[PDB]
Amino acid sequence: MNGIHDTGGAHGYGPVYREPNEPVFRYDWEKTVMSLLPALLANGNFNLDEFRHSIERMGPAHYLEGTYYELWLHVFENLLVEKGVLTATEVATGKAASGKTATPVLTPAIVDGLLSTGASAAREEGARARFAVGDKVRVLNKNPVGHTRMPRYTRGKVGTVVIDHGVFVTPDTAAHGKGEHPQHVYTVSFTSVELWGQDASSPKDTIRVDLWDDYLEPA
Amino acid sequence: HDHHHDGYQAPPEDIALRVKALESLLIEKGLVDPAAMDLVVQTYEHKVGPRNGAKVVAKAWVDPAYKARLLADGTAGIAELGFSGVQGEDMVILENTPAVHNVFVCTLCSCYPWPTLGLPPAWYKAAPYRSRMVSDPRGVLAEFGLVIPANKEIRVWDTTAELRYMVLPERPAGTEAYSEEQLAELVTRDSMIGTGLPTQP
Ligand SMILES: [Co+3]
Repeated sequence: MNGIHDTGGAHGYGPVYREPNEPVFRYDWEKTVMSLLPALLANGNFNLDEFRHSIERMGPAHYLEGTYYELWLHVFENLLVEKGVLTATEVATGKAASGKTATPVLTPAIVDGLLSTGASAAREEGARARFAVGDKVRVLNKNPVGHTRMPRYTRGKVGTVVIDHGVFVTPDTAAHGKGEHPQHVYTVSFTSVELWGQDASSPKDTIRVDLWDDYLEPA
Repeated sequence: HDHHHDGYQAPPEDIALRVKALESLLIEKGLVDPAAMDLVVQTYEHKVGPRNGAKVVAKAWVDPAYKARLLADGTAGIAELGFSGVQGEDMVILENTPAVHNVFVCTLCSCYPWPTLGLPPAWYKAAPYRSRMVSDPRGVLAEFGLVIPANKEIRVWDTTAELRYMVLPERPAGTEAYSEEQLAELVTRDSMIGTGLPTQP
């Protein structure tokens, strides 16, 4: 999705301001929002790819103006409705339609073990690797309206495979109920000049990006 | 000149009420357990943060065999010090050297190694850092007081997949015979993102 979240290479966002001595949570409401994510993922109410794409689909001004955990709050209020877990009315009123019909999967007894374990996207088997480290590759020019992880700034550009990480779930399909379609993910190295041109670049600098096998073709 | 889109802008005045309403709803429906949620918050407020990564770095500095294991398998390496899990399932450690300065970003969102660095600060997840780090890293680093030599390569890693990166910064000169603990005190969060260097004694 060619949305406002795809920031790489954009101008006009200004200085990187940083708060001195920033706490983990700057407001109490942020603690609630942050802790809801693992709870809802544990339920299987949605997967992380769907979660990312839900944020991608929010209004561009909303995305810009919202502080970080407002983006998450948006997902909970909207993706849960899209998935049929909550109704629009429940969300608007804050009042359940019919009592405690579910049971939380994330319980106090399993919090530590679940957070210490996580859920790797690595998979045992998937499409064979077409590329080896050292191969020159070009990123395909694709412009899906749905979820993808090839940033706009890389499309059509030529880089060098520098790491093959092995097999992983494909977010483009997993975000849209089309399965995991596991395939190789590579780190691909691009020169500053290749990405940004002669003027806007520095001779030494390189940008590495992690890209799925079928995002690429031989250069 | 207010903050507008740098991550530190003011939230809506009614945000806490909205959040409370959603929380009550999800609890009433039986979707979430508030006691478990409190444990998640305690975990990221008090238990998981950059002191973890700093221990990893200090150990790699004093123990070349550990450093080698860590660079070969980041996840297994950090697990040796008891660090693991959510948003660090598949870790890759980036060794800075006199020839290469590494730094990472997530241009598409906020991806960051929680088990060793904790939750990211607001600037890391905001558009100024995300947009500019892949195009003008030297200009961004300068804003942090860090000037990389012109002849030193900067490698910017965009965290676009489910690998998570952490930088193993270079050990400061003049720290002969420091214990792991004294070395760890020098290792800042910025030094492990690549946006700063370890404290110089
Ligand atoms: Co991200």
